[PDB]
Amino acid sequence: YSMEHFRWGKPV
Amino acid sequence: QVQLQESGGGLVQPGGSLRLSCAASGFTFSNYKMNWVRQAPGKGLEWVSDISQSGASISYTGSVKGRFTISRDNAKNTLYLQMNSLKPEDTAVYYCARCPAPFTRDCFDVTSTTYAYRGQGTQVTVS
Amino acid sequence: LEVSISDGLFLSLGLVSLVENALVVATIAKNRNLHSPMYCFICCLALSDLLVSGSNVLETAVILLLEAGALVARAAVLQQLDNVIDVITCSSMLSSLCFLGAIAVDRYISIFYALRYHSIVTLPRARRAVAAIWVASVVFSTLFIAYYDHVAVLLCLVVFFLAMLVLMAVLYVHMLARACQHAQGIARLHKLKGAVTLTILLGIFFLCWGPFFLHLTLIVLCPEHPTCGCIFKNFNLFLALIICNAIIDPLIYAFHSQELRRT
Amino acid sequence: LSAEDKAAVERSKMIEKQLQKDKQVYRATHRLLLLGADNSGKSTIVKQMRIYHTSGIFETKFQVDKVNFHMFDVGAQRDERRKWIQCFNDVTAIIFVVDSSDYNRLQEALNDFKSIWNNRWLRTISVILFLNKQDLLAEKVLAGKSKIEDYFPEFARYTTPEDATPEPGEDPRVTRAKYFIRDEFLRISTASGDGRHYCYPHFTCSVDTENARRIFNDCRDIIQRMHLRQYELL
Amino acid sequence: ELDQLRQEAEQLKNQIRDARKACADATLSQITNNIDPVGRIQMRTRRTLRGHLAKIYAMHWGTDSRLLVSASQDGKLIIWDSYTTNKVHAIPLRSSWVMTCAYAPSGNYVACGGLDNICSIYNLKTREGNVRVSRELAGHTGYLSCCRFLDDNQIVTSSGDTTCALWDIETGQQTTTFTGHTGDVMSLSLAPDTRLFVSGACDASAKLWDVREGMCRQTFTGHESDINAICFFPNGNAFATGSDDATCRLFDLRADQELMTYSHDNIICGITSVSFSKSGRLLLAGYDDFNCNVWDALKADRAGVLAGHDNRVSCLGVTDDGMAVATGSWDSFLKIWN
Amino acid sequence: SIAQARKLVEQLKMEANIDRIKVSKAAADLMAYCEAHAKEDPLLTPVPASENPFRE
Ligand SMILES: [Ca+2]
Repeated sequence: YSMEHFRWGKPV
Repeated sequence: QVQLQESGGGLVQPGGSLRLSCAASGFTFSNYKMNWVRQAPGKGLEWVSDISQSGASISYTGSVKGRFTISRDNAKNTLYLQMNSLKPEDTAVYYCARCPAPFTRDCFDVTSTTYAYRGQGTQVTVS
Repeated sequence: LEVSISDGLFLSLGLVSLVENALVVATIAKNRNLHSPMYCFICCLALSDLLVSGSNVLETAVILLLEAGALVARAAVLQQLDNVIDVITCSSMLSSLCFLGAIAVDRYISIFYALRYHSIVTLPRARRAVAAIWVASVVFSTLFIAYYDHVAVLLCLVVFFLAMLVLMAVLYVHMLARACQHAQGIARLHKLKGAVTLTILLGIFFLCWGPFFLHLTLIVLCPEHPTCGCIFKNFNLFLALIICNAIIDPLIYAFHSQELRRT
Repeated sequence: LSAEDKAAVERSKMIEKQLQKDKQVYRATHRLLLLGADNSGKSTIVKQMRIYHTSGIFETKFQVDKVNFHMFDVGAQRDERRKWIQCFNDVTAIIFVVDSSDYNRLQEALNDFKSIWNNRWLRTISVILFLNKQDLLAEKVLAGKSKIEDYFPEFARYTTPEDATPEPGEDPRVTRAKYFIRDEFLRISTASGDGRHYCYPHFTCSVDTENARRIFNDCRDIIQRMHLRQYELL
Repeated sequence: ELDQLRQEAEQLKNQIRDARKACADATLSQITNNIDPVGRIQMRTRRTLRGHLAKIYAMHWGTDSRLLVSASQDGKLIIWDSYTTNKVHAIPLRSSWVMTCAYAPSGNYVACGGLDNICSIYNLKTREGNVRVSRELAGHTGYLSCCRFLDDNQIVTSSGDTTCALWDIETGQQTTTFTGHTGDVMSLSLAPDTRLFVSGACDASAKLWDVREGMCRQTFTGHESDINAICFFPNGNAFATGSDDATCRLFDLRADQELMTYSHDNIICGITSVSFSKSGRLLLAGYDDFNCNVWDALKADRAGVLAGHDNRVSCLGVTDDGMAVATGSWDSFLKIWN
Repeated sequence: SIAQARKLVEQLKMEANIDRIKVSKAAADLMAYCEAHAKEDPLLTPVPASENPFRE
C-alpha cells in the first residue's frame, strides 16, 4: 500500500 | 450674511481702462472659486472670467481673454477685474458671482437668472 | 535534469493558500454586496482553491503521519482514502480551471456584450453554471480517479486543460484587443497595463498549471523515456505550483477590487 | 415564529421576489440624461429618437439591438441645476447636445460642459457630446457673415486635426470650425478628466436617423471602458 | 426708484443685524463650559437593509417609530420593519428620480416626490393587497426636495421653484404658497407642534413659516452655502442646518440668530442630512465624506462617527422614540445604528 | 424689478419688529431641555439590550 501525494505522481 | 457688494463701474471711452472691485463678505472667501458675469442689455448672463481659490488658475471668455485680467486678494476678500481695453461690446451690468460650494471645481448656476451668491452688480457703459 | 523534492513544503504552501482563499470566501460571504455574478464566480474560484489546498494538506498530513509511524491504516482503507482525497483534489482542480474560464467568460460577456451583460449573465445563471461546474468536476473526477490507470483519462484531462488554455487566451487576448482599440480612440481624441495584466492572467495560469498537464501528457506519451522520467520525479514541484495558484488566484481576481481590499 | 410574524416574513419574501424581477429590468435598462440649452435642438433629437420606441422630467425610452435605453429630457426645472443634476450620478451617459451654430451661446455650453465634467458626483459619468445643428454651422461658416475668431480668438491659429474626417466632401473651413468646436470640449474633458469618465464627441443634425445608433455605440464603449479598467486591461 | 427700496432694505438689514448683536449677550460655547461632555458616542450598525437597487435619496420614520420608508432613484419606496429587516411594502414609482419621502404621522399614508414636480401620495391602508397612489400633487414648477405631512390630510412640500406649498390632499390643491425664498429650496422640517416649519434653500438662508398665517415669520442667514438639510431641535425653539459650507449651524428662533456652529477643519465637504437626538444634545450630520458625524449640540465637539457607508449619507433620521438613528446612502443600503 | 424690492422691504419690516430674547436665555432653555430629557435619550444614554429593540 502507498499514499500517492496525488494521482499519476509516477507513470501508471 | 453672504453679500457681494461691488463697485468700479461707470462710463468709459472705447479703448479705455477700468477696474471693477467686489468686496466679498459673509463667507470664507479663500475657500471659494470666484467668477465674473455680465449681462449686456437685453442679453443673457454672459460669464466673463474665473479665478481659483489660490489664484493659481484663471480663465476667461474669448471676448475678453486678451483684455481683462481677473485677480483676488484673499486677505482683503476683494475680487478684481481690470478691463484694459474696453469696447462697446463690454457694456453690461457686471456681477461678481461666487461658486456655490467651497473647495469645489464646478461653478454651476453662476449664470442662472436668479442666483443667491451673486452681487447686485455694477453697470459699465462705453461711449 | 534538476529536481525540487520539497516534500514538507506542501504543508506550508497549502496552509498559506487555505488562509488566502478562506479570506476571499469569507469576504464575499460577509459582504452581501458581493453577490454579483462576477464575485460569485470569484468566490467559487476561491472555494475551489480552498478545497485544492485543503486536500493537498490533508494527504500531506496523512503521508507524513504514516511515514512518522504515528498512524497505521488497513491497505484497502488507505487506498480508498487516497481515492476520496484525490477525487476532491481533482474536482477542485477541474472546477478551479472551469471557474477561471467562467471568470474569463463573464468578463468577455461584460465587454463584448456589455449592454446586454445583465440579461445574458445573471445570478440565476451564475448559480446554475457554478452548480454545473462543481457537479461535473465531481462526476469527471470520480471517473478519472477510478479509471486512472487508462491513458484516455490522462489524455482527456490534458485536452481539457488545453481547451481551458485556448479559451483563456482567446477571450483575454480579444478583450485586450478591444482595450487597445479603446486606448487608440482615447489617444486619438486627446491628441500596456492590459498587456501586463494579460501576462499575469495567462502566465501564472500556464506557468503553474501547465507543468502538471505536461507531466500527465508525458505519462501518456513517454512513461519510460528517461527525460520524461526526470520530469515525473519533479511532480511535487508542479503540484506545489498548483497550490501557488491557490495563493495567487485570490490576489489576481479578488484583491484587485477595491471593494474586496476594503474587507 | 408567531403567525403574524411568519405572515410578515411571507409578504417580505413576495416583495423580495418582485424586487429581484425589477432588479433585472433595472440593470438591463441603461439610463441617460439629455442636457442642452434652449438653442441646442434637444427636442428635435427626442422627437427623432422616438422612432426607436408641466411635468419636471420627460422620459423618452427607446430600444437599439434589444437594449433598452431610458433618456431623461429634464424640462421645466429652474435654471439652477446644481441640486437636481446630482441625481444622475448613476446614468450611463449624459447626452450634452450643443447648438454648434450660435458661437455667442457656445461659451455658455462650454461652461455647462465644464460644470458637468468637474462635478464631484458626475466624476464617473461619461458625456455623449452631440455637437448639433451642423447644417446651420456649415451654412454660417460658408456664408462667412460671422467669425468664430471674434468669440474664440484661438481659432485664428488652430489647424485642422490629422484625425479629421470631412465626410460628405465638406469644405476645409467648415471642417476646421467643426473640429475646433469639438476640441474645445475635448480640451475641457482631456485636461480635467481623471480617466474614470470620457467625452464622446459626435456631429449631428435633427435629421440624423443614426443618433440612437451613436448612443448605442457610445454606451457600449463606456461600459466596455468601465469593465476594462476594472479588469485592469485599460 | 428701486435704489430707494434697496437702501431701505439695507437699512432694515442693518437694523436686524444690530438687534441680533444686541441679543448676543452670550454664546452657547460659554454657557456650555460648565456642563460635562457626552464622551465618545460609539454606535453600531444593528440592522442593515439590503433591498434597494439604486441610491437612496430620502428616508423617514413613522410615528410608532418601527416602520421606515426609504426612497431610491430606482423608483421604489420600500417600507421596512426595522426591527426585523423585513419589507412590509415596496411601492413602484411613476418617476424613478424620487428625492423625498415621508410618513403621515397617522401611518395611513406615505408621500414621495422628485424631479417630476409631483408629490405622489400612496395609501397604505387600502383594502387591496398592494399600495395605490391616492393623490398626485402637481402644482409645483420645480423638483420637490422635501415633503412633510402636517397630518393625515395636509402635506407641506418644498420645491426647487423657490417656493414651499401646503396641500390639502383631498382637494389636491395648494392651500398656501410660501414664496419668499430667493433660491432653490432644499430642506424642510416641521416644528413638533406642526404650527410652524422651517425650510433651508440654496440661498444661504433658512426661513421660518407659519402654516396658518401663510407668511415668513423669520429668516436665518448665517450660513455661507446651500442649506442641504434642516431639523428642528426637539424643544421646537431651535433648529439645526447642514450646508455645502461643511458647517452645521444651530439657530434659535427666539434669539433670531445662530446660537452655535459645528465645524472641524478636517471636514471640507457638505452635510446632506441632519437629525437631532430626542434630548437634542446629539446633532447627527450625514456628510458627503462619506462619514456620518455626531456633534454635541451644546458643546460643539465631535462625539463620534458612524463610519459605515461607502457613498454619501443622503438621509438620516432618528426614531421618534430616539431608539435608533437610521442612515441611508447612495450605497443603496440603509444602516440602522444605536 | 420694483415689486420684488417692495416685497423684500416689507418682509424685512415684519422681521425687524419681532420680539427677540437674549441668546443667554435661549441657550439656557436648550441646555435645560437637554439636561431634563437626557435620561430618556437612548442615543445619549444607551439602554441595555433588555430594552433595545434592534438587538434585544
Ligand atoms: Ca493520492
